[PDB]
Amino acid sequence: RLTELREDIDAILEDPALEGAVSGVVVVDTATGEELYSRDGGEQLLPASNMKLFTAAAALEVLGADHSFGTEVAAESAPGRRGEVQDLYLVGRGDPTLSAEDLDAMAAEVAASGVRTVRGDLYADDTWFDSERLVDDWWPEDEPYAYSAQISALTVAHGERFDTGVTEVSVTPAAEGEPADVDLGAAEGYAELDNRAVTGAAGSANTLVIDRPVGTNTIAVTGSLPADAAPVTALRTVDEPAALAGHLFEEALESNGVTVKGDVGLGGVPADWQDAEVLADHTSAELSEILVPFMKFSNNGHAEMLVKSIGQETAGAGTWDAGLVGVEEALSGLGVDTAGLVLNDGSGLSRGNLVTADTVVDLLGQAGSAPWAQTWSASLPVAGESDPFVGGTLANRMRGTAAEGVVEAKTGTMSGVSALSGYVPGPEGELAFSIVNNGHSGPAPLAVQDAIAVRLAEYAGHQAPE
Ligand SMILES: *[B-](O)(O)[C@@H](C)NS(C)(=O)=O
Ligand SMILES: [Mg+2]
Ligand SMILES: [Mg+2]
Repeated sequence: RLTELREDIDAILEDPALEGAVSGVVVVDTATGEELYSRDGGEQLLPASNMKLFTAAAALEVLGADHSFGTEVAAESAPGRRGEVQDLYLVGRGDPTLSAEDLDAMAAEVAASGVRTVRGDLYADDTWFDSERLVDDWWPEDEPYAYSAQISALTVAHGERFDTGVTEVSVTPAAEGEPADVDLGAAEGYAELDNRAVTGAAGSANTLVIDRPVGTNTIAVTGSLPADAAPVTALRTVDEPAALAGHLFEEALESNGVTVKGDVGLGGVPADWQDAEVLADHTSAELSEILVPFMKFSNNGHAEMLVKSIGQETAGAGTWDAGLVGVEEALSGLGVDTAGLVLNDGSGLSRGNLVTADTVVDLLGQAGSAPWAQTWSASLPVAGESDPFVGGTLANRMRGTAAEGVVEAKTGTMSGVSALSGYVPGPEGELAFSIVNNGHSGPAPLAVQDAIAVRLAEYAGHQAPE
């Protein structure tokens, strides 16, 4: 034993997929502190979504398991007799889990506090973070999509997954030759529609494109949708998230019995306002439980929002420059050697990132003994588990294997980058492992990742369900 593990993993790393790829592979037995397996442990590689490990362990350190985010709506005075306020300010403070149901409940409170007429304009105050929406090196072709959604203090989160800065577009088909019905979701009335899509014949080619062209707030829909096709739904981003949350809170007040007389725009509570009257407040879930949808489904928006939030705790600045340092700081303070690291964002979306595998293993050992260990461990995706909120990105992976409901790891994935790091808690020692793969030519070496992980599940003393 022990040497067998070497041959097994050595052989797994011979696949034709590893033509001209660099692969960092580090396995350590937490209990003994034994270096089970190490190959290119110090080599510097792009982590992709394994950067979320760092951002998450750091959000814990800096923000606390119990940290919650609050939204506030302000006017310059309380409503009196006539139930009239002037300008109304929707003031967000870094809430990643902010639904339209919450804006309703805040619009409910605005009415019940006595406002009936917002005589001035309704304003969106997301000044809590900087107005820098996208990291330096993200791609303009990524912009339209949930993972490249803009970063704001005031964002509307969709679904129970809390996908920020996006509206769900719906394209139901109609009759052959007729244009299809496009439904812009929450951003109805905020975003432009450029519907050029047509309903095609029955069982015909599906070539439907839902896009938002760069630097525009226009949802340009193209292509064709069959008459028989299952109605389509897809997440697209808006320009200026808070301006949408503005528009949506607009609708809420109109609904809750409040006439709004002026325009909706971006704006920060003016400095001349002395003693503001806060008409509605809200409170998110505690971070620890926000970690779940964030880590399970690999939420980018959450990652960056948390960073910039980290930049507010330590520096008073909703800024990447501010939070990234703070992140690096916390991990250092966690017992982590930051020699190998290079941080250009929270999510791992930036190609400006670098990690080594020894560094990830380093992180994992440290975080494991942290007073926040178990909610961190929990937030991580679990192998082969049908439940999305438990499976995460490992739901359809390693099913019916020694790694099923066992391996707690996190995945990292983008063009020519693939990664798996985490815990294999076995009877023969809680294993922590990292596998980082860069610059492969053909398919994703997900098979080589699972293979390693399943074998490690077996070494730990597990066996495949039958
Ligand atoms: B992560 O889940 O690898 C994330 C960065 N992936 S991506 C490229 O935004 O889809
Ligand atoms: Mg609307
Ligand atoms: Mg088992």
